[PDB]
Amino acid sequence: MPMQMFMQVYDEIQMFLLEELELKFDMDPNRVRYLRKMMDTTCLGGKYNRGLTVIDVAESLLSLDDGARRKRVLHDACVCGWMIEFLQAHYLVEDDIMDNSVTRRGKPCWYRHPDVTVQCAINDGLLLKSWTHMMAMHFFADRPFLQDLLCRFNRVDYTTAVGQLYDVTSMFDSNKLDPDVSQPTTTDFAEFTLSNYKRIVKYKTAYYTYLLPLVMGLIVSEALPTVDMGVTEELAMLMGEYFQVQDDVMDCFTPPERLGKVGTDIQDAKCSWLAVTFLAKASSAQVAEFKANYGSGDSEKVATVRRLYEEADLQGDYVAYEAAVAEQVKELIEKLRLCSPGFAASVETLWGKTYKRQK
Amino acid sequence: MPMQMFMQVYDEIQMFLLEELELKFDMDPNRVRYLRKMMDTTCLGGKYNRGLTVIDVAESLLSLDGARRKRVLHDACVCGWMIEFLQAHYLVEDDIMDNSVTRRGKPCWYRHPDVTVQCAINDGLLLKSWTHMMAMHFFADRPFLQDLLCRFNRVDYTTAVGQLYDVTSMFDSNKLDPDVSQPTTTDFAEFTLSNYKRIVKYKTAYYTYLLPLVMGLIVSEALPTVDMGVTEELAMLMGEYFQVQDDVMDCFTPPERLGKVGTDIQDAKCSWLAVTFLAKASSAQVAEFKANYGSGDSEKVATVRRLYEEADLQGDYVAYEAAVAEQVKELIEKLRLCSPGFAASVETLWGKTYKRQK
Ligand SMILES: Cc1cccnc1NC(P(=O)(O)O)P(=O)(O)O
Ligand SMILES: Cc1cccnc1NC(P(=O)(O)O)P(=O)(O)O
Ligand SMILES: [Mg+2]
Ligand SMILES: [Mg+2]
Ligand SMILES: [Mg+2]
Ligand SMILES: [Mg+2]
Ligand SMILES: [Mg+2]
Ligand SMILES: [Mg+2]
Repeated sequence: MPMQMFMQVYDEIQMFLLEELELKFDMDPNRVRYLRKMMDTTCLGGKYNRGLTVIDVAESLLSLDDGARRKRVLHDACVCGWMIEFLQAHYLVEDDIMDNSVTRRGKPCWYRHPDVTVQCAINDGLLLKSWTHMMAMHFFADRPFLQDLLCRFNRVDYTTAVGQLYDVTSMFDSNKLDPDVSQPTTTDFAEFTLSNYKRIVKYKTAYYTYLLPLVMGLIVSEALPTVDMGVTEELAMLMGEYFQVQDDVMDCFTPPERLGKVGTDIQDAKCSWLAVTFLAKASSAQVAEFKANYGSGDSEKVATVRRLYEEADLQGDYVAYEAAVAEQVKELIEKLRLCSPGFAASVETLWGKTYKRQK
Repeated sequence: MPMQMFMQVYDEIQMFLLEELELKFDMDPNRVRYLRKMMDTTCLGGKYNRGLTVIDVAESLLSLDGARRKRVLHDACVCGWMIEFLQAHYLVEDDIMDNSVTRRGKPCWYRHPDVTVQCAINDGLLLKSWTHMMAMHFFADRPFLQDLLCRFNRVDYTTAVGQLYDVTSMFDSNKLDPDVSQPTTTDFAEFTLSNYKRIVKYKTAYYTYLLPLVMGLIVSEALPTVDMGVTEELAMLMGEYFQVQDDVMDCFTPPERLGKVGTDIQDAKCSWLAVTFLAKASSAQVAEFKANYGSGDSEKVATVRRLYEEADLQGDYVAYEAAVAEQVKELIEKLRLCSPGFAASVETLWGKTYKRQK
């Protein structure tokens, strides 16, 4: 039922967008066709956890009529959800190019589609981000919360890009970070710290994936200040670290057929939670071997790293992390429940879609 | 001296942005230092035609204390930097997309020795995000904020649509199908003046010409005072002409006054020369062109160039420039009538544009 409406508003947004191109940007049928397929492939097919969370938070918070408010709040909530989903899609397009990924949810990455050029794809991602602004101005022009909704959505958008910078520079010794001088992979790996990993992940995932759907849902239902923000943020940061940690773990141990891609972070020499947790507990013998084998397509060198990760019980460390998170999450949600029982419950519902996710 | 304050506010903008990163986004001196270089390299060293035009429009309009002047002109330099940062964002992405080698005589951002393409794509995105950040900082209490950012974004969006037109313009559009490959078009039935006009209008004209005038107007609190249909006609014609000039220079300006060796031939770009050549050419000429366009072999590239040379494209260009100058003159008068002050600032903008050497 949340799914049924979400999906109608998708059609609504697409129609306004594609038509506005036809009417005011002199676009031809062919490019409109190009763009409708780009939009569908890039924005549809996922679980819509971010987008659906807005609707769910908005519904929860209604309690504070023909049902005319209800109809308007829930429709705004779907628009907002699509804003966050189109933001994800923009990033996905750019991130797959940047991470030189091959597939995503069983389909070739967008820039790997037979008829999509690498150059057109960069600009396709840019289109996605702009559509967020376009749809928002179309639906919300006469909303009092406009300026505040967009101010936060743009801060979150920026935080995610800062996060991407962290991620994409966490393999070179930062003291040697310099545009005007060539530089290779950190052969010492001394920056692969839990501390630095938590920073990468807070900024690249947690803000847009966990804080923004909560905050947007609150805004459209006009309940932003009914909620302890500090505790809400603690939650989002914590749920968002765990999610990313899950992404990292699944990237190594989850079979392609369930992951939607032949996972590569090892290959990519990525600063993952597995890398860093391994490096901190690991012996000198283990560490040298790992250094000898991380960041290489060779099937046996990446399977060495996998044996090492197993040897060192990273799977059990994960069970231990997940358990700490769950209790930290339980305690925070109850502090929320005191004054925000409707909201705590929608966060619960978000935690449910996250904790031990199959994805 | 408009340049002097323009650079002062750049520092202010910079200082707020980098300090917000260390204070609120847990950044370290190394990445901050990387981001200061990136911001400098990509945002400075140009002519600042877009940015300075905002200031000039706002100066031309503060008659219709003597310290509202101070505030309106400070607003106007922020706006100018929003538009230059917007440019810079697109140059970062465009040079990767267009696979270019230098810009203004340095290696393009993504060719810098220790910048990856991977990181440069995201650098581009940082640029765009900064336009929003700087604006919320200086303008949050300013009542024109919603209108300013609304149009700014519309122009951003039009620039990106134009880039789509540019980048899909060497393939037959009937066959645009994400799921099937298709090589460069062998018939160029769509290198037309028509299609050229559309690329250029959206990708250049709006952010380069309209947006600087529009933002100057908004911080002057004088937008409804001008004939927008006319202002728009002007920006579109002025913008088309500029890009025509960009295309011609790409082929005929010697790398060193240009600041790069040109890419439009080898990319098989729908340039103004390509479409103006194709429209007047014999069939022999068309076949020779067809055997040589979208190629890096340097004597095919000087064949193509000699085809253009020997089809008199400079007389065609001189006649276009004259017909553009003439229509510019007319439109500036229709606008001078009710908006005397604004016309002048549009005329100064045209003066920075008409037969530009730099
Ligand atoms: C697409 C994206 C946005 C923000 C954070 N991560 C993202 N991608 C993930 P992917 O979905 O695993 O590519 P990664 O960070 O592992 O490349
Ligand atoms: C960067 C850019 C933005 C808008 C229009 N043109 C741009 N670049 C130009 P360049 O500056 O000539 O690369 P082109 O259109 O020829 O690639
Ligand atoms: Mg990534
Ligand atoms: Mg990726
Ligand atoms: Mg991953
Ligand atoms: Mg280009
Ligand atoms: Mg270029
Ligand atoms: Mg050019």
